Amino acid sequence: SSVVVDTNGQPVSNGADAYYLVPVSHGHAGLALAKIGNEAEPRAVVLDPHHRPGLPVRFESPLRINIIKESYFLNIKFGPSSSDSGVWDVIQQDPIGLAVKVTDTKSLLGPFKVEKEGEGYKIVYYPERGQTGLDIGLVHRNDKYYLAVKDGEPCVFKIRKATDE
Amino acid sequence: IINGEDCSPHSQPWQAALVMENELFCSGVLVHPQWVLSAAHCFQNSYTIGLGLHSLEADQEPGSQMVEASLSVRHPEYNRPLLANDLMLIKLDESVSESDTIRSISIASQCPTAGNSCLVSGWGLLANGRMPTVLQCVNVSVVSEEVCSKLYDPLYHPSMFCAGGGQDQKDSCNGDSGGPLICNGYLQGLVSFGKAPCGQVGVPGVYTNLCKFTEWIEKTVQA
Repeated sequence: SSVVVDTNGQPVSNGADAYYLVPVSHGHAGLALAKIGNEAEPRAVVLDPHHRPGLPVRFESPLRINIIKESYFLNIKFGPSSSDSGVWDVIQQDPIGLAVKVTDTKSLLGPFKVEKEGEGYKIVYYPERGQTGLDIGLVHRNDKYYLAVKDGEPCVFKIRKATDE
Repeated sequence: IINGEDCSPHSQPWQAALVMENELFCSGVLVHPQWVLSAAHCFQNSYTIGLGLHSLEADQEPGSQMVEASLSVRHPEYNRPLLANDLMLIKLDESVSESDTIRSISIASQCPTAGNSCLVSGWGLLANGRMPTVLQCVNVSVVSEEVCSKLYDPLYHPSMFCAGGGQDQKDSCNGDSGGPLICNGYLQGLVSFGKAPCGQVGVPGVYTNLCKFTEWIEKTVQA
């Protein structure tokens, strides 16, 4: 039923536009890529307090609508629309647990949803496109915040349209 | 609509526009004087619906109506399974007088025919990222139950069918949801989903297969 709206009260578009996920608490931090430890390239999604734009995202549904409802399964991804290099998934990766990493690959139905939580929105992962959802929150290690499942400790975002770009 | 052109004004008079604070998000089809049919995924609590439009400005269109609707009945099987049974019936506040700019359409009884060229219409994004000023139209051909399960398993439900993925890259885009696909004068489908981006070479869009839903639509609209 429920439409996701940007910081101006305007519907979040389906892929057409890009938005900054702006932490309500961690205003400073902005999204970025990083290694968790010592693997060959940095695929793990984090909030880095030392980057104050961050890389904005695009939310996609296969449904031919030009807005996003809180009830839609989404793909979240960085980069432009054409591109599938920056597509969020949840991969097991000790020490962090269930982390958000990018692949250059994509399912038709993404595994996430955007739900209201107090001041703004949280991202929620749905194991096996099932009925129960796990909040994405943060793990502080190596001087940044790694996005990962932390049911009940969601990281809350307002969504700022990038029409700066 | 990707790689269509402007529709002939008032040529698709069963077309309904779903707008939200003046901004279109979905289309519907008038299938009875009090009932617009659209995409169950297009659900809102209240609708403002344009009838008899071409440009999306009422005043600039003589014969145009902006009706309101408080009421919609999603198929009881919607999103079970996922993306399936994607249809709902919006009851209008008041029934409305057919004119020449505004007319109901019968829904198809038989199932779509592989190879059949059909017309799709709406106000959703063009090839170039921009929204069209006037209603658009394109011809897409039905593909086969097989090429549609191949392209879309394990989410293909026999309550969908696929069309387009010609060489010339004709398709539905964002904002064309719940608009019509006309085969041989009848309403055969509504705009539902497809791969993203729109207009992938050899990639058809999925359409709610309305031949499945005639007894539910009849039986609902009489009550």
